[PDB]
Formats: sequence, structure tokens, C-alpha cells
Amino acid sequence: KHNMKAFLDELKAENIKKFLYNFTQIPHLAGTEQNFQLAKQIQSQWKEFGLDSVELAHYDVLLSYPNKTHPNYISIINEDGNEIFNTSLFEPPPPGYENVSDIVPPFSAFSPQGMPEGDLVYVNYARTEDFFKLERDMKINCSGKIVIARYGKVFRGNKVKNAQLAGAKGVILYSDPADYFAPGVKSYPDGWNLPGGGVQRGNILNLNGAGDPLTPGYPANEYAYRRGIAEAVGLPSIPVHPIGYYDAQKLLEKMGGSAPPDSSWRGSLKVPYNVGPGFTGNFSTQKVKMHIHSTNEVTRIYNVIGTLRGAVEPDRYVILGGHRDSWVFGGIDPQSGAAVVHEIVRSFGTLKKEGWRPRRTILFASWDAEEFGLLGSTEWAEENSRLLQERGVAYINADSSIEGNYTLRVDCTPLMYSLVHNLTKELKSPDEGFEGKSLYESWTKKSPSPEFSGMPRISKLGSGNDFEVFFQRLGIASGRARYTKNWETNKFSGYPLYHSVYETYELVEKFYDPMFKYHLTVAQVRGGMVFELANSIVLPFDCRDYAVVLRKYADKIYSISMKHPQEMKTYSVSFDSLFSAVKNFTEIASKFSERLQDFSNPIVLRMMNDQLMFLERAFIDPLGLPDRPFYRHVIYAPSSHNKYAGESFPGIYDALFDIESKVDPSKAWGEVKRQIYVAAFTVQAAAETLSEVA
Amino acid sequence: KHNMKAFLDELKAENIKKFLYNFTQIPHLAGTEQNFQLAKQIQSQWKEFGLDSVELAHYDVLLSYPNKTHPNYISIINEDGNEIFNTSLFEPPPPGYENVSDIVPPFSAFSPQGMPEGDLVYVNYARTEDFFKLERDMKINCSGKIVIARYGKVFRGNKVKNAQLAGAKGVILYSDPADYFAPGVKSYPDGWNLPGGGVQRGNILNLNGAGDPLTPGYPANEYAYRRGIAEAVGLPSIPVHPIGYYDAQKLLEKMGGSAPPDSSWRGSLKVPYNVGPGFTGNFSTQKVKMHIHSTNEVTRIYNVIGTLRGAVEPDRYVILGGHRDSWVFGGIDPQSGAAVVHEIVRSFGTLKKEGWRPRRTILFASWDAEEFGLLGSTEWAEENSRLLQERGVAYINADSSIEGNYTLRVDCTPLMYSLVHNLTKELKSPDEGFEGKSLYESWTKKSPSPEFSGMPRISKLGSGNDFEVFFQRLGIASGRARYTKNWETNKFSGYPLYHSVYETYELVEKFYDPMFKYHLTVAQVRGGMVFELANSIVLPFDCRDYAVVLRKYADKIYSISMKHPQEMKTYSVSFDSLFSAVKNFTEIASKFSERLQDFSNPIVLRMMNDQLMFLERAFIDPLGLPDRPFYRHVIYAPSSHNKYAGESFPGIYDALFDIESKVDPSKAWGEVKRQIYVAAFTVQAAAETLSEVA
Ligand SMILES: *[C@@H]1O[C@H](CO)[C@@H](O[C@@H]2O[C@H](CO)[C@@H](O[C@@H]3O[C@H](CO)[C@@H](O)[C@H](O[C@H]4O[C@H](CO)[C@@H](O)[C@H](O)[C@@H]4O)[C@@H]3O)[C@H](O)[C@H]2NC(C)=O)[C@H](O)[C@H]1NC(C)=O
Ligand SMILES: *[C@@H]1O[C@H](CO)[C@@H](O[C@@H]2O[C@H](CO)[C@@H](O[C@@H]3O[C@H](CO)[C@@H](O)[C@H](O[C@H]4O[C@H](CO)[C@@H](O)[C@H](O)[C@@H]4O)[C@@H]3O)[C@H](O)[C@H]2NC(C)=O)[C@H](O)[C@H]1NC(C)=O
Ligand SMILES: *[C@@H]1O[C@H](CO)[C@@H](O[C@@H]2O[C@H](CO)[C@@H](O)[C@H](O)[C@H]2NC(C)=O)[C@H](O)[C@H]1NC(C)=O
Ligand SMILES: *[C@@H]1O[C@H](CO)[C@@H](O[C@@H]2O[C@H](CO)[C@@H](O)[C@H](O)[C@H]2NC(C)=O)[C@H](O)[C@H]1NC(C)=O
Ligand SMILES: *[C@@H]1O[C@H](CO)[C@@H](O[C@@H]2O[C@H](CO)[C@@H](O)[C@H](O)[C@H]2NC(C)=O)[C@H](O)[C@H]1NC(C)=O
Ligand SMILES: *[C@@H]1O[C@H](CO)[C@@H](O[C@@H]2O[C@H](CO)[C@@H](O)[C@H](O)[C@H]2NC(C)=O)[C@H](O)[C@H]1NC(C)=O
Ligand SMILES: *[C@@H]1O[C@H](CO)[C@@H](O[C@@H]2O[C@H](CO)[C@@H](O)[C@H](O)[C@H]2NC(C)=O)[C@H](O)[C@H]1NC(C)=O
Ligand SMILES: *[C@@H]1O[C@H](CO)[C@@H](O[C@@H]2O[C@H](CO)[C@@H](O)[C@H](O)[C@H]2NC(C)=O)[C@H](O)[C@H]1NC(C)=O
Ligand SMILES: N[C@@H](CCP(=O)(O)C[C@@H](CCC(=O)O)C(=O)O)C(=O)O
Ligand SMILES: N[C@@H](CCP(=O)(O)C[C@@H](CCC(=O)O)C(=O)O)C(=O)O
Ligand SMILES: *[C@@H]1O[C@H](CO)[C@@H](O)[C@H](O)[C@H]1NC(C)=O
Ligand SMILES: *[C@@H]1O[C@H](CO)[C@@H](O)[C@H](O)[C@H]1NC(C)=O
Ligand SMILES: *[C@@H]1O[C@H](CO)[C@@H](O)[C@H](O)[C@H]1NC(C)=O
Ligand SMILES: *[C@@H]1O[C@H](CO)[C@@H](O)[C@H](O)[C@H]1NC(C)=O
Ligand SMILES: *[C@@H]1O[C@H](CO)[C@@H](O)[C@H](O)[C@H]1NC(C)=O
Ligand SMILES: *[C@@H]1O[C@H](CO)[C@@H](O)[C@H](O)[C@H]1NC(C)=O
Ligand SMILES: [Ca+2]
Ligand SMILES: [Ca+2]
Ligand SMILES: [Cl-]
Ligand SMILES: [Cl-]
Ligand SMILES: [Zn+2]
Ligand SMILES: [Zn+2]
Ligand SMILES: [Zn+2]
Ligand SMILES: [Zn+2]
Repeated sequence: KHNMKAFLDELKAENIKKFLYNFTQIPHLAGTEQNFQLAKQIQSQWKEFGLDSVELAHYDVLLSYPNKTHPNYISIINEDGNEIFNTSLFEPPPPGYENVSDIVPPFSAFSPQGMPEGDLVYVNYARTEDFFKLERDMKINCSGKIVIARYGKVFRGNKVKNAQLAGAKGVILYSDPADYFAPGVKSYPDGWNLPGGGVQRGNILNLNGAGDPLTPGYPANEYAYRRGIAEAVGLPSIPVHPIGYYDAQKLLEKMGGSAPPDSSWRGSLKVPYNVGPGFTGNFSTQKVKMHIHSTNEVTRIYNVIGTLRGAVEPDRYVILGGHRDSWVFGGIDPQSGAAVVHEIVRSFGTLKKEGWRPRRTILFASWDAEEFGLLGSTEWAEENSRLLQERGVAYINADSSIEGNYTLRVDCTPLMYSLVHNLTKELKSPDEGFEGKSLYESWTKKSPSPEFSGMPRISKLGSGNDFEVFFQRLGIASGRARYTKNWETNKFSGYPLYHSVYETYELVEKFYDPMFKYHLTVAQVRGGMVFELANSIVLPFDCRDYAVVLRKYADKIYSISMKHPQEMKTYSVSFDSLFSAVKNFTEIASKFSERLQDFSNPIVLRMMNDQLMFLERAFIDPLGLPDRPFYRHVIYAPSSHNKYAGESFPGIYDALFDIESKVDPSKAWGEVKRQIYVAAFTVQAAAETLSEVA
Repeated sequence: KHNMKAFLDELKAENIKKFLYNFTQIPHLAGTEQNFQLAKQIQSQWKEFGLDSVELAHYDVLLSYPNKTHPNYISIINEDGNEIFNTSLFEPPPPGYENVSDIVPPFSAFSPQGMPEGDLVYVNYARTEDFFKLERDMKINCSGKIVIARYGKVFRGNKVKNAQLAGAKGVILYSDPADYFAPGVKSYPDGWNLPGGGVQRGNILNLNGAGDPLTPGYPANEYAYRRGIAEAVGLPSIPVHPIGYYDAQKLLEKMGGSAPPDSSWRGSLKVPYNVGPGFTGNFSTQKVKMHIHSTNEVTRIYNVIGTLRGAVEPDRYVILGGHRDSWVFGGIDPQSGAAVVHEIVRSFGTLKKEGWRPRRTILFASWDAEEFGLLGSTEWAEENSRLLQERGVAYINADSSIEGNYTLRVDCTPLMYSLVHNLTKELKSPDEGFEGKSLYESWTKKSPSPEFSGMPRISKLGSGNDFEVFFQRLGIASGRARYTKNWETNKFSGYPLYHSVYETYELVEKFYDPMFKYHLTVAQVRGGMVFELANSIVLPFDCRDYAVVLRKYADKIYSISMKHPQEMKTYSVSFDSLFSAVKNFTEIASKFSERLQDFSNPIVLRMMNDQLMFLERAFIDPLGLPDRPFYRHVIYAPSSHNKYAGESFPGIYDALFDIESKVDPSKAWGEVKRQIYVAAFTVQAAAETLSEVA
């Protein structure tokens, strides 16, 4: 038979291993020839695997690269302008790669050029609360200082935005062993820890969903009108550069001024972690000097788009997408995901060659320039937004399949909770000690839901990956799953070798998943999700799961407001409309579920499938969120303090955030009230899409 | 049988006459008790007629009314502050109505309060080109002057906006006999001309599609957050008041300063039509003083929404809507349309009682507060936008059925051209001298297309009626039809008794349509359109008609640009992308038409019906037009100089308008280029919705 089991059984760990090896022998940096060649290879193989059509969709977008003949570095400079210490010009290459060409040296993509010199201030993780502590409690002023911050906890672009608004004239990012060196494990190549010479590349944009900085709202095609660089979206105004902890130690060890306010500011280096500004007495006339010479350049990028036409509903799209571009070799990010997608295409193609077609159309994507701000997925979605708006069922992301080997990690819309629970109950656990047990059983045991007994944790969607345009801008039901570590507070920090030259095929094969059983398990979850979405007669969404979370989020935002009871009294701030809307949604969704079960009629079915498909669509506000026109979902948005984290009722959340510090409380509370109205209205409007249609 | 003929034959002139009489015995001003009572009557009758459900949808919106105990008027004031002449406090009531209560005196709705005194400047129709002539050619400065303008040619709100930006401190609108008194016809009550004491009420907002001034983007429901009046949308900043031509004559006769620049500035009054500023030597110390005391007040309004559930596609909506609120009796505007809607509901209900149901759902609407800025339709559409976005097939408007008795006047999307041509060929002409000939034949003869032989004129959609939110904001295929006059250059001016107390049932019965044959003909066109849209198996839209007009519009906008060849050379301004897109649209639409003809499969049918329904949707840009976020259609928008007129490629048009006067030509031409890109992209994207789906 041609059923989900046939599909799943065709998937092979061995094939995933072969493809991972194949995708990770050379770097595949966006906008380079090596990545175009890999695009063409994938396009060819997907055709061979049996897809109906496979095309490259290209765009010309703003990318950023170091100057090959004028390298970036940081110095300590003495009284006389002698550079007495220089940071490294490249990461020592790993064994057997010391002759590989075209390894991009560590840099912060989209940094402006500059050579600022000044005194250092240490800002911990450069989070909003870190800057509050500095400025409000410690009375330290960052204006005209070079800030140094440890990577971790939040997206690096948020750190740079926070530094810029504190008046910093430059930012130095570094990897502290506290966040990037697990106790009792060896440095690469002998284990999975970050060596002192290792450095994390990554972009530092604040795009808020815009895509290519030069063409917000429209695809960066051949005739596109581009903004001038001065009007570009999201570019940092101060130079930024990343370094390893050997180099960081040299910059931190001399630091003077104030002591760290408490232990949560101290990393693992043998230094005081003094905040500054500047160095201790003896070195007080030494400064830090950055040298940044990178250039932003409009460059062609290439997405691969494969189509497997649906047999019954060809005009309904289920999309499996993930990126292909890497900083260097991409042994985990993204090739552990790309290899999984490749094996899923192969398996679907095997069924198709035997005469099977899915019910709905399945689109497969290999996105480009993900590392430079989700550029490829965003531009494609801008080009095809009308088709996606009216036909998009669901989007399943497929970046890194592993970031650990401990348990499953799933983030998705509530609409997919039941699908995930059901599928994971049908799949075998790969975990030691859970042999013959379901994936659902190991996951729930290792990652328990904070709200429910005998249920697994499923997290919210924010941004920092290619689902963002589909979910936050267009309102298409989205999900993602991967294997992860135990390390709770390291959730948003990355595994240790993240975005370093050490992230190789050998890293994965030796230390992460020698048998490729975790990869296989993730291929089963991602592929099985796509299978059910593309093939189930009734779409596998349960609107009642949205009703349950909406109540939890309404309780939560109410509880935040209720920290300010006097203001709620003064300004008559009521959440009654929001709770009414959530109650209504719960009642209507219950009735709709009854009809979905109680309803041979393909019109009533598709009518009902359309109500299910457009339910996520209904949470979109066409006016967008305040000053973030491309984040249009009213229930979720990327956190304004951390792009990686999803925030619920973001418009009300941001209206409430730090509100006790606002100069005009009347105005600030009026805005909270406006956001409550928008939220209550959108919840009610979404509810009403599930009512009987006439 | 139950077919279109059964429906059409059930419609009766006699019934339309009875309903018109019934709706026009007392005023039905929005937000008054008399209009709420009429709402409830209609709700009752629609239920009795057989509709499945009929509900009132209420909102609380900003309305405007004179102060009953502090009347509005204008004076000529002498040196000593004696008011030597006062304009009228009310229009002399017509025969037999001289004891009717609750006739609102003439006023300009949403005028601010004030008592400005100053010198007059006469500004012709206060159009953009009139102000150009004054300021640029005649060097007359309106700053701190009271402007007097004749009604006609453009929407009155455009006149007020133009006056405000010329620095006027007040505006006096009047009805000139040149525009409102047809040669050889008697004044009301003895003919259809405007008496010297008659005055045209009307709102003077510049809402640009926002709806209720206080709640742009969201329905004005019970819990709505409202903007403060100072942040309200579209309110005029200077007092405004309308007067008749007896009063106007008194204000104009003393005018001095410069002579009218030419004859197109001279009306029909026995006065010089001097521009001013101020009065001739003898009266040079006399001033004009306005006294405006009207108040803006949040007030409840009521839409009636009737549903006739579809038998096969209940989740597809065809909407027939028109307003119920009038300035006074509304004998033409809107009751000649409302009576037609009432008879259409009755006829559909007769079929339904005999067991028939249309294929798709038909929604019938009696909108409130249309006269105060399309408030009722807009608020309802804001509340239901998700349902309309995903389910709305078409909207047919139904305001005044007659504004003359000469021929048909149709404005609609190109998608409906074929439907209208076909339907009008099947209907009998009501015209004298065309007995036994088709409506198509009389219409084409009397209103020939400027572009095609043996085709009738069909005009573009702008705004100034309740289709605006559906078409310009939401992108739902819209149309309208009515009977009209010959008077070409009076197209946007109104028939003479427009918005005056003289617009009565007797006006219509005696002078316009004694036999109600023109009303019947319009009921047949509107009802027949609804019938075909709600019942045809394949939606009756022809995408090839859009391809033809897109080429005409692209030729037109190119021709405007080509007045500036040196600039197009300097700035490399190419329309090639736009023509490419139009060519592509033409090719794809041709192929889609072939498939639509070449395709027993209900999925392929509905897939194809969905491609037809979402085609109008595809011309929507979610970012809207520049500084007009609620006008989102890229091919059409209300003219920025005249809300009543549709403009094609409005974004490029406005970028080009008066461009030779821009201070930074580089910037101005860069914007033209940006708009060409947006237009080319949107045309191509719309084209691609008609491609094979996978
Ligand atoms: C959740 O669903 C329910 C429907 O089950 C929905 O209930 C509706 O609530 C509105 C707003 O409260 C009700 O509005 C009232 O409507 C009546 C006419 O039906 C009016 O007369 C009321 O106005 C008077 O009273 C107000 C309150 O004191 C005054 O401010 C006002 O000046 C008037 O005196 C009022 O508009 C509506 O009737 C119900 N509909 C029902 C029960 O069918 C509720 O709104 C939904 N929640 C959300 C957030 O949408
Ligand atoms: C109307 O429909 C047609 C499809 O029939 C569509 O044609 C497409 O036009 C684009 C833009 O011109 C073509 O883009 C080219 O794509 C090739 C790869 O296929 C590139 O190598 C080209 O780039 C080179 O040449 C450029 C021009 O000199 C240079 O600027 C650039 O630096 C490169 O050297 C270029 O991107 C595309 O191939 C066709 N597609 C076809 C024929 O299938 C057209 O765009 C549609 N109209 C609109 C307005 O969308
Ligand atoms: C990755 O696998 C691909 C596909 O097997 C390899 O590309 C093929 O290599 C052979 C030998 O050079 C060529 O003849 C084919 O034309 C290629 N096929 C393609 C591109 O579809 C490629 O060599 C592998 N890369 C690595 C590093 O192992
Ligand atoms: C850090 O690098 C800088 C730049 O290469 C070195 O300073 C340069 O040294 C050369 C050779 O002595 C001089 O000719 C240049 O004028 C210097 N350029 C400067 C100051 O920018 C410096 O020696 C290096 N420092 C260390 C400790 O290795
Ligand atoms: C997850 O699986 C459960 C258990 O099978 C599904 O819930 C059942 O659905 C069937 C089929 O309609 C109903 O008749 C049962 O009453 C349901 N059992 C329950 C609610 O416990 C559920 O639909 C699946 N979820 C999906 C497919 O999204
Ligand atoms: C307009 O027609 C309506 C409906 O025929 C009339 O309202 C009815 O009048 C009778 C007599 O007063 C009442 O008993 C009914 O309850 C009314 N029916 C309704 C409101 O549905 C109304 O009188 C007519 N108005 C005029 C001016 O002729
Ligand atoms: C125009 O109307 C004004 C206002 O009613 C008249 O002026 C008022 O006249 C009364 C009675 O003489 C005075 O007591 C008021 O003080 C006047 N109020 C003003 C100047 O605002 C005026 O007489 C009328 N003019 C004409 C020509 O009828
Ligand atoms: C308007 O009527 C014309 C003439 O009947 C329709 O065009 C015909 O449609 C039929 C039915 O599919 C085709 O087989 C003919 O070839 C068409 N004749 C032509 C193009 O001259 C047209 O479809 C109608 N338009 C509507 C219903 O929107
Ligand atoms: N761990 C994260 C990051 C994966 P990523 O591919 O590395 C994304 C990349 C760009 C994100 C952006 O620009 O928004 C970055 O975070 O630097 C995840 O799994 O989702
Ligand atoms: N002749 C016009 C006007 C009919 P209307 O009902 O009178 C509309 C009303 C308000 C329009 C607005 O606010 O946008 C007005 O123009 O004053 C037509 O038929 O379409
Ligand atoms: C790279 O290095 C030097 C620095 O000016 C110069 O030769 C060249 O312009 C640079 N390339 C750039 C800026 O892209
Ligand atoms: C921070 O330092 C700069 C130094 O010139 C100054 O302009 C700024 O106002 C300072 N802010 C505070 C609050 O200390
Ligand atoms: C894989 O799992 C084993 C067993 O707990 C563990 O010791 C090892 O650290 C894991 N590998 C990684 C990279 O987490
Ligand atoms: C109407 O007339 C007078 C003018 O002030 C006053 O008695 C009353 O306030 C006015 N009503 C208003 C302003 O609504
Ligand atoms: C128009 O008149 C006012 C009078 O003060 C003045 O401010 C304004 O600049 C004048 N404009 C021109 C161009 O005459
Ligand atoms: C109706 O038509 C007749 C015949 O042309 C004409 O004389 C009369 O003016 C028309 N009525 C109106 C109101 O236009
Ligand atoms: Ca773009
Ligand atoms: Ca509103
Ligand atoms: Cl992922
Ligand atoms: Cl109309
Ligand atoms: Zn990635
Ligand atoms: Zn990455
Ligand atoms: Zn009207
Ligand atoms: Zn009107």
C-alpha cells in the first residue's frame, strides 16, 4: 500500500549520512559560486528523484563580506598609537582542512566600516535588562564607549540594537566558556566543545521581517526599485566584530572601573568581569581600537523550488522548506536539515514513481541567504504572496536536524499540537533506555509540559528562521521539530561550535549522531507532518487547541497588567473584551469541531477545510504591529528583545513593557487599552470564521 | 421554471412605486429615531419576504449636526459690525410639507465651529487647477481669506481640502444656476430645476477610505478604542457652509479686485465673477462673517443585513447593498435605489418560497450613515473583512436608480464587462423610440464607447459610494448601474435638486419616472447581475477584459510620462517592466480562458472559480497606496483631486502629477520609477494567479 507507513519506511539513516557528507566538503556561503553549484546539484537530484518540476528562483539582494585584502581585527592600542595586541585574523582550521580555500574569516555581517578607538564597557549579554542594570542601577554611561558583550540568551542583532541605543560607538561580541564550553567535554577535534580560537559568525541586522534590506514589501527581481543604502532596512550604525575567548581574555583581563553587580554577570574566564569603563590604573591610557572594512554588496542568490502536484487539491500547498547557505561547512546548520529534506524528497519521489500522488500539492524549498536575514525565503514569499495567502495550508521548516542528542524540540502553531502528539505516538523512540517505546513517551518524559501532566513541551514561534515570513507575515500554519540538548538556559545560545569553522561533517558523525538515528527520527517527524497535511481528507488541525492557549495567554497578559492596579483603576483598563472574545472563540470552536465530526459531501468538506486553512490567516492584522508592518500576527510575534523567542499578545505585551518608566502614563495606558481592543477584536473575528458560513 | 426570467418577471414597477412612496414621507437622517424605525421596518419586511436571516448590525460612529438653538448663517458685516445681510436659516419647504418636522437645515457636515470674518476670494469650482490658476498665473493669495466656490465637477471635500491648503480661513459653497438650472425647465415644484432658495447639504470629510473618523481599521463596536478628536481622520480645519444662488448673488455682486481669468470661470448669475480679494471701492470696508455652530457627536447607526443561504456554495457571497439614510426625504438619493433593492429581495423571496435557492449565498444590505462618509458599509466591512476577503465573490451597489431619464450609466470592474453586455442584450429598452429594442441597443447608441464601435461606455470605479470599501480596500469585484441624464460635463455635479428639501417622492413621480419604467429597468440590471453572479456554475467574469484595459491604462500612463522626455532620459525612466507584465497577463489570461472552456469535475471548477474570485483580490497591495493605507488597489483608486472619479495606475499617476513643479526632480522621478515597479510587479503577480496552480 501507499500510506504513511510506506513513506516512513522508505527513509534511511544511511542515505541521510551520505547526503550530509556530500553537502559539507566545501563552504557554501550565500552569493558564492560554490553555493550556486550546490543549488544546481540539488535541482538536478530533485528532478531525478521524481518531482514534477524543479526550478531555481533567483533574486539580487544586499549581502555583506569581509575585504579579502584588508582584514578585520581589534587591537589594544597604547598611549603612542602602537597596537600592542591584535585579535586573530582567522580560526585555526581543523585537521585535514588546513588547506581548504574560501573559508570566510569570522566577521559580523552588515557591520558598517570604521576604526573607532575608545574605552571598554562590559555589558554581560547586552540584553534589555543588562542595559537597564548598567544605566539605571549602576549609573554607567555607554555613550561613546566600545561595548563588549558575551554571546548567548538572545539574538545578536538585539544586542547590537541595544548597544546602539545606549550610545555605544562599537560592539565586540565574544563566546564565553560559561555559555560555550560544557564541563567535562573536550575542545574540537577531540570533543564537541568550542576551542579558545573558535569564533561565531552571524548577521547583526534588525530587519523585523522585511527581507532584503533594499526592497521591503516586493521581490528583489531584475526590475526592482532599490532603496539607497541610507534608507535600507535594519542596518547597524556602529562597527561590530566577533572574537573567541583566548582573544576576549586579553581584552577583559585589564578591565577596571566598577565590579560586576552580581554573579549572573560573571562568565568562566579567569578575569574579574569588571564593567569599566576602561582599564585598571596601570593601563588606564591604553584604548581598544576596532578595524572593520567589510562591504555590503548586492549579490545574486538562488532558491530551489520543487513541486509535487496534488491528485485531488493541486491548488492547496503544503510546503517543506529549509536553507542551503552556511557560514562555512554547515555540518549542523543547515546541512543536517538539508540532508533530511533531500531524503524526504527521495522517499516521496519513490512513491510517486509507483503511481502515487499526494491529495494536495507539496512544495519543497532549498532557501538561499538564510544566514543573511531569511532573505531567500522572504523574497520568494514576497513574489508569491497572493498564491500563498489563498492556497497555503501549512509550512514545515527544516533547518538543523540536531543541536543535541537528548530529546525532541518542537515549536508550532496550536493548530498542529494534535497532529504532533498523534504522529509522535506512532514513531519509535531513538533514545537509549526507551527501546520499544514511542517517541511521544521519551519526549514527554524528558521535556514535560509546564501546564499539563503526561503532555510534552511545545514552544511558541518567533523568528530567526525561514518559517517567519509564512507565519508572522502571511499567517500560514507553521511548525518545526529537531533534536536538542538538555541545557535549558542555553536554549537561545547555540550549541558550542555554532557558526564556527569546526562545525563539520566529522563533528556530527563522531560526536552527535554516529548512527544517524536522531536524523532519521527527525526525518520521520518532519516527513510524517508533511505527509498528514498533504494527504488527510480533513486537514489535521484542531481549532480547540487554539482556544485553550488563547485563554492561557489572556491570563498571562492580564497578570502582567495587574502588577499596576492603581493605573488600571485610574485609566479604566479592562481586559473584559479580551476574555469575552476568548470565551466566544472556545464556544464557536467547540461547535465547529462537532460539525467537522458530524458532517460524502466534498463542498462541505472543502468549505470546512477552507475554514481550517484560513483560521491561522484570521489572526493577521493588515495594518501590522506598531512600527513593525511585516509582523502582522496578533497572537504571536518575535520578541522585541530577542528575535529568537516568540511572544504572545505581542501588541499588548510591548504596550505594557517597562510602562512604569513612561513619561506620560495617560498616553501609555491609552495605548495598552488600544492594544486590548485590537486583540479582542481579532480573536472574535477569527472565532467568527468558524461560525456557520450562512 | 426557476431561472433568471422567472426572477426578472416577478419584478413590478408598481411595487417599486409603492416602496418609494413608503420610504420618503419623512426625513431619514442617519443617527435619528426615524431612521432606526425605518431600519426595523426593513428588517421586518425582509423576514416576511422570505430571507433566511435578517439582523441589524449597529456601530457608534462620529456624526455631525447643526445646533437646533444656535443656527448657522453667513453675513455681510459693515465697518461698525452691523450684519447688513444674512443668508437663509432654512430652505422654503415645498407644497404640503411646510409643516413637516425634523428637516435638517442646510449645513456642511463635519465643519468645525467658528465665526471667521474676512474678505472674499472667488475660486470657481475650487479644483486643483482652479487654485493653480489663482496662485501661479493670477498671483492671488488665499491666505486668511474666506473662499467662495461653486458646487460642481468634483467632490465637495476635495474643494475644502484645496481651500485649506491654499490657506483659506473659511469656505462658502453655493449652487450656481449654470450647473444646477437646466435651460427651459421650471424650478421645483413646477419642474425639476433648483429654486434660488434651494441648498445642497453634504459632508466635507477627506477620509480616503477610513470609515468612522475615530476608529480607522477596526469596527466602531461597544468596546472600540477611539482616537481623540484631534487625531480623528479627515476632519476639515476651517468652517464651511452651503448656500443657494439668491444668497450667493448677494455675496458675489459686490466683488472687486481682479476680473475672472476667462469665461470658464463665469457662471450664470448677473454678476462680474471677479476673483477679489474683497468688494469694489464703495463697499471695500464691508467683510463677510460666517457663524458655524455645528457639533460632532458619536451616535449609533444601524445596517440591515439579510442572508439568503446558497444551496451548493453557502460560503461564497454575492452582496447587493445600498444606503438607507438621506439628508432629508431622499426621493432620489437613496430611496429610488432602496425601493429597487426592496423589490429585488421580494422577488428572490418569492422564488425561495417555491423551493428555489441560489447556488451561492446572497447578502442584502441597507447601509446607514452613507451620507456622512460611507460609515455603515465601512464599519461592517472592517468587522467582517476576513470573511469578505476569503468568500466575497462580488458587490453590486444600489444607491439612486435614476439621476435622469436618458440612458444607462454603468461603472464596474473589467471582470464584469461581459456579464453587463450579455445581460443588457437580454433586457428590453424602456426608452421612447426604442420599443422592441434591447437595453444594450439603446445604451450603446446613446452612450457610445470612446474606444470601440458598437460597444457602450463603462466607467471606472473611484469612491463616493458604498462599494468603496469592498473594491478599493478589500479587492472584491464591484459594479453599479443606474439611469442618467445626457449632461456630459455635469457628470460629477449632481442633478439639480441633489441633497435639497425639494428632492421628494413628487419630484420623481411627476418629473423623472411617472411610470416607474426606468426604475424597473434598473431593478432588472442590478437584480439580473446578482442573479448571474449568485447562480452561474462558472463565475461570469472574463479575465481577458482586464487584459485589454490594462494595456489601455499602460499606454495612457506612458503617454503622460512622455510629456517629459528629457527627464525620462536623465533618470532612465522605463515603462518596459509594466508593458512586459501586461503582455504576460494577456498571454496567461488567454490560456486560462481556454482551460475554463476546455475543462464533470467540481474541484477543477471551484479551483477555477477561486482563480476567478481571487483575480480582483490580486490587485490589492497590502502596504496600500502612498499616504492612503485604505486605498490598496494598484490599478484603480479614487482620484486624489476628486473622490467621485476613478483614476487608473493611481500610484504612477500621482507620482507624475505636477512633477515639473517639484523641487528635487531626482527624488520625484525616483518615485515615478518606484511606482512603475510596484505596478509591473502587481500586474505580473495577478497574472500568475491565473497560471496552472501546480
Ligand atoms: C461574544 O459573543 C457575544 C454574543 O453571544 C457578544 O454579545 C454581544 O455583546 C454586545 C456588546 O456588549 C451586545 O451589544 C449590546 O447590543 C444591544 C442591542 O442588541 C444594545 O442595546 C446595547 O447597547 C446599550 O447598552 C450598552 C451597554 O451598557 C450601552 O453602552 C449603550 O449605550 C446602549 O445603552 C449593546 O450595544 C450584543 O447585543 C451582544 N450580542 C448577543 C448577545 O447576541 C459579545 O460582544 C462577544 N464578544 C466580543 C468581544 O465580541
Ligand atoms: C514576463 O514573462 C517572462 C517569462 O516568459 C519573464 O521573463 C523572465 O525575465 C527575467 C527578467 O528579465 C529573466 O531574467 C534573466 O534570468 C536569467 C536566468 O534565467 C539571468 O541570467 C538574467 O540575468 C542576467 O542578465 C541580466 C540582464 O542583462 C543582467 O542584469 C544580470 O546581471 C545577468 O547577467 C536575468 O535575470 C528570466 O529568465 C525570464 N524568464 C523566462 C524567459 O522564462 C518576465 O520577467 C515577465 N515580466 C515581468 C514584468 O515579470
Ligand atoms: C555530491 O553528489 C553529487 C551527485 O552524486 C556529485 O555530483 C556528481 O558527480 C559526478 C562526478 O563528478 C558528475 O559526473 C555528475 O554530473 C554530478 N552530478 C550532479 C551534480 O548531479 C558530487 O560529486 C558530490 N560532491 C561531493 C563533494 O561528494
Ligand atoms: C597588530 O597589527 C598591526 C597592523 O598590521 C601592526 O602594526 C603595524 O606594524 C607594521 C610593522 O611593524 C608597521 O609598519 C605598521 O605601520 C603598523 N600599523 C599599524 C599601527 O596599524 C602591529 O605590529 C601588530 N601588533 C602586534 C602586537 O602584533
Ligand atoms: C489525534 O488522534 C485522536 C485519537 O484518534 C483523534 O481524535 C479522534 O478522532 C476520531 C475521528 O474523527 C473521533 O471519532 C474520535 O472521537 C476522536 N477521539 C478523541 C477526541 O479522543 C484526533 O482527531 C487526532 N488529531 C488529528 C488527526 O489532528
Ligand atoms: C410603510 O409601510 C410599512 C409596512 O407596510 C408600514 O408599517 C406598518 O403599518 C401598520 C399600520 O400602522 C402597522 O400595523 C405595522 O406594524 C407596520 N409594519 C411594519 C413596520 O413592518 C408603514 O406604515 C408605512 N409607512 C408609510 C409612511 O406609509
Ligand atoms: C442678521 O442676523 C443678526 C443676528 O440675529 C442680526 O443682528 C442682531 O439683531 C438683534 C436685533 O436688532 C440685536 O439685538 C443683536 O445684537 C444683533 N446680533 C448680531 C449683530 O449678531 C441682524 O439684524 C440681521 N441682519 C439683517 C439684515 O436682518
Ligand atoms: C457572454 O455571452 C457570450 C456569447 O454567448 C459568451 O461567449 C460564449 O461562451 C460560450 C459558452 O462557453 C462559448 O462556447 C462560446 O464560444 C462563447 N462565444 C463567444 C466568445 O463569442 C460569454 O461567455 C458570455 N459572458 C459571460 C457569461 O460572462
Ligand atoms: N538556532 C536558531 C538560528 C538558526 P540560523 O540558521 O543561525 C538563523 C540566523 C539568521 C536569523 C535571522 O537573521 O533572523 C542566525 O540566527 O544567525 C534556530 O535554530 O532557529
Ligand atoms: N452622486 C454620487 C454621490 C452619491 P451620495 O449618496 O451623495 C455620497 C455622499 C458621500 C460620499 C462620501 O463621503 O464619500 C456625497 O457624495 O455627498 C454617486 O452617485 O455615487
Ligand atoms: C579592499 O581593500 C582595500 C581598502 O581600501 C582596497 O584596495 C579595496 O578598495 C577594498 N575593496 C573593497 C572596499 O571592496
Ligand atoms: C551619557 O554620556 C554622554 C557624554 O557626553 C552625555 O551626552 C549623556 O547625556 C550621558 N547620559 C547620562 C544620563 O549620563
Ligand atoms: C550524546 O549523548 C551522550 C549520552 O548522554 C552524551 O554523553 C554526549 O555528550 C551526547 N553528544 C552531544 C553532542 O551532546
Ligand atoms: C447649542 O446652542 C447653545 C450655544 O452655546 C448652547 O445652549 C448649547 O451648548 C449648544 N449645544 C451644543 C453645543 O451641542
Ligand atoms: C500669502 O499671504 C500670506 C500673508 O501673510 C503670506 O504669509 C504667504 O507667504 C503668502 N504667499 C505668497 C506666495 O504670496
Ligand atoms: C424625461 O425625459 C423627457 C424627454 O426627453 C425630458 O423632456 C425630461 O426633461 C426628462 N426628465 C428629467 C428629469 O430629465
Ligand atoms: Ca524584498
Ligand atoms: Ca472603524
Ligand atoms: Cl527547523
Ligand atoms: Cl449605485
Ligand atoms: Zn540555519
Ligand atoms: Zn546559522
Ligand atoms: Zn446616495
Ligand atoms: Zn447623497
